[PDB]
Amino acid sequence: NIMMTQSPSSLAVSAGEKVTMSCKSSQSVLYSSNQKNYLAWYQQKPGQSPKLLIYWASTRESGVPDRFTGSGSGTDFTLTISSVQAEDLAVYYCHQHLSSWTFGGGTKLEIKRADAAPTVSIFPPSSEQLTSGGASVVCFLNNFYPKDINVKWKIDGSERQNGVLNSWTDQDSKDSTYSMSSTLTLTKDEYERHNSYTCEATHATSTSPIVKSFNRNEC
Amino acid sequence: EIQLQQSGAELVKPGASVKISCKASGYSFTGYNMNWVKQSHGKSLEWIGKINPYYGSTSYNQKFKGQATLTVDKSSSTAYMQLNSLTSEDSAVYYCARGRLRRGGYFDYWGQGTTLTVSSAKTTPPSVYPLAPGCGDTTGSSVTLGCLVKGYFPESVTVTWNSGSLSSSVHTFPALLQSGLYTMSSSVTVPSSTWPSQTVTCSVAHPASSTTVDKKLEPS
Repeated sequence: NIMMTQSPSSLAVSAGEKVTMSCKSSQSVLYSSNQKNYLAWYQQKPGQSPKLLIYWASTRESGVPDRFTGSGSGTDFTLTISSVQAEDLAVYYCHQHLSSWTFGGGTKLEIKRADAAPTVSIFPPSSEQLTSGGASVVCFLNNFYPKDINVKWKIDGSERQNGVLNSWTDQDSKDSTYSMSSTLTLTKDEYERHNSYTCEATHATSTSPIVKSFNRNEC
Repeated sequence: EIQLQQSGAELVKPGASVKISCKASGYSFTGYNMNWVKQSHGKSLEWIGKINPYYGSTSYNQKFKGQATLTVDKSSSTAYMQLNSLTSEDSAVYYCARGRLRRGGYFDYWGQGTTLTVSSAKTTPPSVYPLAPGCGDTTGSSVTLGCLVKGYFPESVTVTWNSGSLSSSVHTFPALLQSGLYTMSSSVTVPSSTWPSQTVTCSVAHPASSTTVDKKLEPS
């Protein structure tokens, strides 16, 4: 058939940088009879369906910002974003429609920005959950950068990473930050035999964490 | 404005069939091909097949030819994709997409997607826990509250915050699967001058289990 290969698989740049991503087809997608390249580009933002950006290799779809330019011919194609904006984080796919319909594997565009400390919030298990024999301790780390933050749980001053469920949001399309939730799963018995519970957040870069704590014995 | 409105998320068992709909509006339904596309979690897009609504003529990716059936109803301008003999590898998001036949057939408008889960795991309602700060805590100019939504299946769920006339910042944390059950959480941040004075409620709808739970956040 016709296979589409995209590169790079992912890249990160700061707002204001130019990016060129590539798409190669295993056969020519230039239709002999009208000399059009049957090559399209799609943008797929978090939680959304793909959206058409470019068709016939180089024609911008109505409504699409001028910073997106498609180029190339035959087997060799590129999509350029002249100056990346925060809202451009997405997976970008190329597509051919000359011989059946196939898609590339995608290029994931992430945004770089200045480091940002998380706003950290810790929550004791609710009495509702406790009466039921479970104890989930939740910590939110909101609006931080970069993505790869470390979360550590300390119980009575000593670490436990056993039983921790971590979930990151997709990057924010406006301020380029991430947020994550960290849930410490304990049995009620485990919870009731310790008192101090601490969630610590540290950039891999430093040794200055943000900590939030509570005591079970208090309230 | 063109809209392609797909049916809601489905959970079906291995070996069973499913029929997903795509209702078209804002253009000549009969004028344009309707395509279907699979996206597995991981994210490669694969074309499944297409139908020409005027004739009812179809064309399929040979990888899907045997299990997929495309039809239309031109009384409701709706396209359908039926998939039969389902397996877990068929769990994916499915899209309908309009094709531009006379420009070579690229896709120009997409539906919102329909999530298909193929599994023998049982439909299970969520437990909902409100997350309020402890009595030992303090807050600055803002306060963050949360909702933990635990132990439900299948994935389709909506967590809605009502903070009344307050403006808020919400974060929704993607669900994680454990033992065939999902757990997710959501946070809401409002000014500290406004909570607990004003009511903040987490509303959780899980259609599959006919569950709608509302939990008001109360000071500890």
